[PDB]
Amino acid sequence: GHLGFLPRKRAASIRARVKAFPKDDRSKPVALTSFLGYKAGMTTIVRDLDRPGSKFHKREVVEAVTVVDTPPVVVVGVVGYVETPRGLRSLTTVWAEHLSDEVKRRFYKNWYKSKKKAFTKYSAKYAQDGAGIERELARIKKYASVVRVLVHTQIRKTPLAQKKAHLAEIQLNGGSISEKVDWAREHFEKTVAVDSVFEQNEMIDAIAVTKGHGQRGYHSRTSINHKIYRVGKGDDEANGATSFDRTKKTITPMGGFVHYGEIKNDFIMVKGCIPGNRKRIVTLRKSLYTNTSRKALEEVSLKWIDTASKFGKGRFQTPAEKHAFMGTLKKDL
Amino acid sequence: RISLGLPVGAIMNCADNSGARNLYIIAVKGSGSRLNRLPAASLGDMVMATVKKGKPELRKKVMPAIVVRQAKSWRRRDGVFLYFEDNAGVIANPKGEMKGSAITGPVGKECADLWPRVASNSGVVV
Amino acid sequence: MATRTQFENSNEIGVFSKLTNTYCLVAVGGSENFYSAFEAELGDAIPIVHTTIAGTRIIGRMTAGNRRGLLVPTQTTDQELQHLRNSLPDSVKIQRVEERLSALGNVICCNDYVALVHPDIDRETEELISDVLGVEVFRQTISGNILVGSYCSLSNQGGLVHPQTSVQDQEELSSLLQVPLVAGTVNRGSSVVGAGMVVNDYLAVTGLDTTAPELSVIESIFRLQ
Amino acid sequence: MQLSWKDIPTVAPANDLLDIVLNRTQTRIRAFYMRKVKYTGEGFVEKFEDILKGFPNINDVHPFHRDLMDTLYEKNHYKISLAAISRAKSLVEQVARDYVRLFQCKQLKRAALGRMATIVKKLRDPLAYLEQVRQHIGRLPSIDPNTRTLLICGYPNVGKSSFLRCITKSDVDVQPYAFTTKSLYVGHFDYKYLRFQAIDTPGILMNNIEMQSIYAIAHLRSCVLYFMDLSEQCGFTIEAQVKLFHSIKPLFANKSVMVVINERAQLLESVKEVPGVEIMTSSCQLEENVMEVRNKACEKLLASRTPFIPESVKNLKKYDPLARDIEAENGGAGVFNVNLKDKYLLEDDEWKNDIMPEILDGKNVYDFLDPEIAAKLQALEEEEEKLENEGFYN
RNA sequence: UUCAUCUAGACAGCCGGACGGUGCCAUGGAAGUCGGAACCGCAGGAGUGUGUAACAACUCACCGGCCGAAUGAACUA
RNA sequence: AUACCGAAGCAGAAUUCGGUAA
RNA sequence: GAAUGUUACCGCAAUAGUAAUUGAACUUAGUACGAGAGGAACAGUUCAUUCGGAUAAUUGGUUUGCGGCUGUCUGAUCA
RNA sequence: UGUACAACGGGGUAUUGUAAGCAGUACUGCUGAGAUUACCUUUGUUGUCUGAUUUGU
Repeated sequence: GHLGFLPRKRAASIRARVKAFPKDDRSKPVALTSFLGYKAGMTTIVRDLDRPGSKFHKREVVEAVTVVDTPPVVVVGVVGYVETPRGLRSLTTVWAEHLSDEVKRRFYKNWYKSKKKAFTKYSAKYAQDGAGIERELARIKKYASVVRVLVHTQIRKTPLAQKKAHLAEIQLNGGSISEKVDWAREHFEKTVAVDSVFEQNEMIDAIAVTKGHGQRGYHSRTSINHKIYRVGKGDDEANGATSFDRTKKTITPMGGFVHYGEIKNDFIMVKGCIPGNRKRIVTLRKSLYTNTSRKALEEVSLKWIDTASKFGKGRFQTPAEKHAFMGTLKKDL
Repeated sequence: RISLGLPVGAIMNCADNSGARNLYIIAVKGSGSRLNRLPAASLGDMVMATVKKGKPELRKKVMPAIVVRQAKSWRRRDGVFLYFEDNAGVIANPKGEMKGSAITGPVGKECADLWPRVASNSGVVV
Repeated sequence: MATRTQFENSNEIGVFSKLTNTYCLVAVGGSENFYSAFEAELGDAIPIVHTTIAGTRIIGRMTAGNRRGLLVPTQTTDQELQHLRNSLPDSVKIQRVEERLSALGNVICCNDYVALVHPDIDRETEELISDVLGVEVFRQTISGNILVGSYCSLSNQGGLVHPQTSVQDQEELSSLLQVPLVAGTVNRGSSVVGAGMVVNDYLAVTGLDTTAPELSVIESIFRLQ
Repeated sequence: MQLSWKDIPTVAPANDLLDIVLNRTQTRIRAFYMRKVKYTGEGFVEKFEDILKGFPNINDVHPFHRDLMDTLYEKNHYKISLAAISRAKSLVEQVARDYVRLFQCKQLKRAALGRMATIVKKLRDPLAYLEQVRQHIGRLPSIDPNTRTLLICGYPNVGKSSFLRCITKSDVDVQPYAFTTKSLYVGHFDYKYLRFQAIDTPGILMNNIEMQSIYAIAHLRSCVLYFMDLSEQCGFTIEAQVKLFHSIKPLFANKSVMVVINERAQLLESVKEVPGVEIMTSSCQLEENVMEVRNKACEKLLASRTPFIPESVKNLKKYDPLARDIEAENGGAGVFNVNLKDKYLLEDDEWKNDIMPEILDGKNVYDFLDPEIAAKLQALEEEEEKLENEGFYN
């Protein structure tokens, strides 16, 4: 057994705690250092191997790729940090004036029984000329060194019975922390898309809690060197609008995703599998730095995508395939 | 990834006109760190076999043998998962100079590409 | 005229490529040494098609044809066939063949005049070859080997048979095929002369290990010089 | 075995051999001493066996090699050193078998080393001789007796030094003195598509070198090309050279002899007295005469539906130094991928990106895909519209 | 602590002289310097090493222009 | 447990030795 | 899972467990070397084996649910 | 007290290949049928939406 991955004690929460960020680039424009989303099932994808010298070089090759259910990231605040001899410390936290019901639920377990006195008087302080809630920005500018944005996911968009919001801190790539806080404030209550941070062929890393076998499993894990193959937009239609297979369909498997994960929002395709099963929230990061190897730098296309259901063994790809061979079906037509 | 299917000593069929009828895989090369679990042959693998039925030169003397078929369903990166007639092999020197002047039956694409001379001596592919 | 090459430190020159008087076919990979010779001897007078057959690197042994056209086996993929049709000019035909055996180069020896095929060739395929290639088809048993193309090589100007070919067979076939025949070797005595070299009526390529006497014999028999 | 030699292991006489084992190796006390003896003795035996096996024996190889070793090193000493090494190994085995057969136990192990050192250290002189001969035998040329060979003999530095250099690839000093070429020289050249080897020797003027050359000439089948000069190179008169050539007369005639020469032309008649020799003028600083001599030596040793050629095919001229240049400009071949688009002969300049759907959600597109199916499109479609007058669902 | 050098120039360090008869066996080259056996004419070995087939050329030990007083070798602790 | 240094008449391949280190 | 303010959310980390591992192919190669066979090499690329984490794209030992097969029988086929 | 919770049959999904009968020509058209469907789905109807304890510088 691995010595580093011991003891095997289970994680304390579904969300995996991120404790490392890709340094701090003082020259890059302001951008998010990571992304948050939810994990769906898995599928299959094939692409052309442009890698030189490979056995399957310049040939179509099948690769296993998972699908991450990514809801839009709506900013709710930002957190500043200051260097100290006792380690990094969060000097001040601020919020985006207004908070959705899902965000308020995160602070409540018996939400229905509670009088729902969530963020309210704080908004009353904001409901004026600003003063303290505006001087906090100046205080952050004066002393802060690294600023982490505070965002939550649109859980109600995800097909999850649990409507409680999930929130985590994300560091800002850009320098000039004044610009960091200015951009964060301007983005208060705004919605951020995947294209604003990640991009196709980027070697992102995945971190999440492992599957529980029902103590084996249910522990946080980090997987690095995973290449994105296509930015997905499940809000629209015809997600399979690739250059090949001009018979546009949807990435959703027949009858919906197995067990759970009926995609109804943005999604992303990532090379290989991801730790943990569906219904688990997964955070994405740029993998610190980008390797210069062809396996990490080369860009890839996409073609065949499997759509047959897995509620059994799998056969039918689309409902329109059932005709001709079955003759008459008086029960239906 | 190389599986652990066919073990040492499998009396696989012979598909060459050298006069051999069966190939007993007495020895398998490439057995390095795969301890505890016995090695296994595979398509295009470097293995040696002794012809059970044949002349004395091929009895008690171990010579390399190249496997051209496996019968057992195998995974492929191309996305195909079919299988064909049966497992087969040929007797050749370590450099691939097959003694048999002709080869019968299909030859796996996995081994044909990595053994140019073996493929050249075979007509049926896949 | 004959060239020297060592594809990826290998010796089977003809396995990874096929050549005719009007077009050239070569395998694909990472090494450029093998592709260098074709440009050196011809530059771009004929299309040097970098292509694979059925996803295999044994393109030379998997394809048979002559100046009048080319044909590919069943296992060739739809993408392969489409890109081959988009690689060859309209003046050159392309054909697909359905049969149990697939290695056309190992099954059929093709020249500009007469095509030699495996004796078990089906009637349909036997008659099909003549139309596209415009050549006669006669079953052949060179050297008493059922797989004539697995080791033999026959250019339009002659025929370099593998060393296992008997003298009587060469004498019988020289006056029947109307072409000269000589038994020799390549790659410093390799018996598979059909894999270690490619030869036509003006161009030839041989492995690095090929000795001077073999090169001279190949040049003289085929009337290159 | 190999005509040349270099794989022979090296020998480090005296302290080095002892250390190689001492440093490696360095009632349970008795067992530990037994284990130590079972390792030191085995190491010594392995070293002795490696020394014996690696070093070839004078009389165990080809008689020509035996003679060559005899004339280079000391004949008797070569066998004496081997006998001494064998005796040392036997004594080591005897010592090991003797042992095989606190205050008191402390002295048990000492005797083994005390006697192994006595056995071994005394072999320094034979070991020194072995090491000395190892260096000389590890660089012997390829004096192959089987392949056709030619030799040259005569007075040293009469222009002979440059003859082999100008006949085949070789570097020979032309400095004039007793023997500029102290040892044998070998050169390889190809004729008639078969290998020919040229070898040279200083000459004969006794000394160990003279006997070595004489025995090499006699044992081998190589022809001897005696060297002379029409001019007076080296300063020796024609009579002295003729007498020296006659000195080699008793054993040179059976090798298909020739003579190469750089009132003057009349005195050479004495050289022609031997019917077997052939004499011709030549020079060591030019190519035509040496090549003629080489060709003559090789000749002497030899006895010991119509074709289709397009005009464009012959129009292009062979390139004079390529894919190497293209991929080199592209930053490498193995590190660079192959390219298809825009290279292969596209059917047309319009559809540069045919993407073949190759999927029908149940079957491959190519199962029925075909071009110019417009006529079928205006006929088959009527089957899905004529249902009004029938209805196949019934 | 013993011996030695003593502005008749201590020791380190630069430049020069380092010659003559001249040598025999190995003869193939060996002349100081691969190996046989050990003089002296006037600060200098028939030679401590480098190196050439060997002379060739540098050299240390010995002296000279040279520097301006402690210094070189072994011991006692 | 593997390799890193210096040496061998170590041309290359290849080999041995003194130190580091398990 | 017990206690310092009640409760809960997001964070820092004193501290401790450490992880990778071996072979193979191209190009530098028939290059430097070298009479000759034989054959360097850095760097740039492509794979698997030893071991570790993952998930089921596929495979694999692994809802009597759909087709029918036997017996006691409802009388009689439908059960 | 809003498609908030949950029942359903439907719909997709997975599975099977000629079921109950009737057309007699000693198995033939309905009939690749009916069918279940603890995975997704909850579209219309329909039911529920109110309890005990404790905490508090």
